[PDB]
Amino acid sequence: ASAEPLIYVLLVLTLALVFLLYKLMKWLA
Amino acid sequence: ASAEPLIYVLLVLTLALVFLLYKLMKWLA
Repeated sequence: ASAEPLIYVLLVLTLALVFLLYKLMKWLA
Repeated sequence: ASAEPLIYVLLVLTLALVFLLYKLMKWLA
């Protein structure tokens, strides 16, 4: 057991937020 | 009611993930 898998987890959760930002930008444009 | 407050929400949730990345980097260094 290590913290190494959290590299993946934090990558994909941050990508989720970025994707939400993209959609919010479109909805506000 | 609008989507505008989600600008703040997405900003601070993404910042939370960035802060986690900082700590993970330190713990793995």
